[PDB]
Amino acid sequence: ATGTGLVYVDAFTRFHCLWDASHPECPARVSTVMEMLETEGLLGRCVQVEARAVTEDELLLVHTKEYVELMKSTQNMTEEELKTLAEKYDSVYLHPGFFSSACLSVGSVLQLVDKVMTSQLRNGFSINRPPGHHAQADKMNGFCMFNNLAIAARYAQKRHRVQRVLIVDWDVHHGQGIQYIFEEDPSVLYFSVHRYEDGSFWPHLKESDSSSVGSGAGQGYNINLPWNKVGMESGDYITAFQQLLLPVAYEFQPQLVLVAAGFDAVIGDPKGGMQVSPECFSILTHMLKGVAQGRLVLALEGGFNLQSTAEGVCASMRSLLGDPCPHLPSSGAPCESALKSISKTISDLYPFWKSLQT
Ligand SMILES: CC(C)[C@H](C(=O)Nc1ccc(C(=O)NO)cc1)c1ccccc1
Ligand SMILES: [K+]
Ligand SMILES: [K+]
Ligand SMILES: [Zn+2]
Repeated sequence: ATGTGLVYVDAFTRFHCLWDASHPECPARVSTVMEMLETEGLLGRCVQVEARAVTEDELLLVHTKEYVELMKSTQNMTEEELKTLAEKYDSVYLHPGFFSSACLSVGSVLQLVDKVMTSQLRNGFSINRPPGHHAQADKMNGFCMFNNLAIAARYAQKRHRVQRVLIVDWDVHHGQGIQYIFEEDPSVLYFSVHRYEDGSFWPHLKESDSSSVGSGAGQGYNINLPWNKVGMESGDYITAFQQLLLPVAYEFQPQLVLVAAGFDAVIGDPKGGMQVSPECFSILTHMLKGVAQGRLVLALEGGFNLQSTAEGVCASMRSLLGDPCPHLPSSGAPCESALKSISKTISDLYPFWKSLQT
């Protein structure tokens, strides 16, 4: 009942980019994570949880029938057909095994949701690829086919009858797919901190700015924290969690926390441009264990430096397992640019959250 679940299957390595041997979204991402968890002795301290394939009905909580059908058909396509389809999307490749792996990727999160919601485990982490947070109702995007966490959130609500789910997205990119899916939904609060640079950084969306707060019944339930300078450090992230995310999370009172656990903000990532120490993720994970009775499930999103991502996963896992948090060399003092972004997000969200008022 107190344990930490871990899901990993070899199927997560069984797809890769057929037309770019240097593609950064590659099978080594997950095998290096598993190898470091093993050598650090963390893997043996976790409860191994089996994966499962998502069902059509589960996919349809988020995705359209037509899109599911098209994705299913990719398993029978030629390489030329896969490339022609992949090129209709932004930042996507395809592979004959992609669909099968994507179904296990979603299902791995659902397995952990089952165990955590029924108190069989305290928390858990799926070491999954493909990632999910960019995937949309009817299209692939950003190396994602299905939106793992969006499905998991609606599954927790439908199956386990959870009323409120908090999704925390600390990947360096905006999870616009999650934002879109829950745009009008007050039962799922989406928080994303991401590099933005006034739209210069991918995916270059105006909707990634803090003015996008959700709409209709969902007004106030979408919170974007855009960084407009590179080089953010641990103290910038800790400060954002302390000033903005935690006060709102406690007011929202979620019954489950899902984390889009990308590690492309870690020092050394080839694209993220940030300078967050892997150890920072021990602290960020610890800061999220205080809501939802500690019912916390992390799922791997991005992170392209094999060592940096593995270290970030290990740091998060140490906190899931209850190990005392490391001391951070860096002082938790944020930079001026981070404070500017945090204050602006608070300004945009204050009408909706009593915890964000004076
Ligand atoms: C051209 C560049 C802007 C583009 C890109 O970087 N996309 C991108 C999308 C999602 C993630 C992610 O999942 N991060 O966690 C990471 C990167 C790209 C496209 C094709 C091959 C390489 C790179
Ligand atoms: K993010
Ligand atoms: K929402
Ligand atoms: Zn990313």
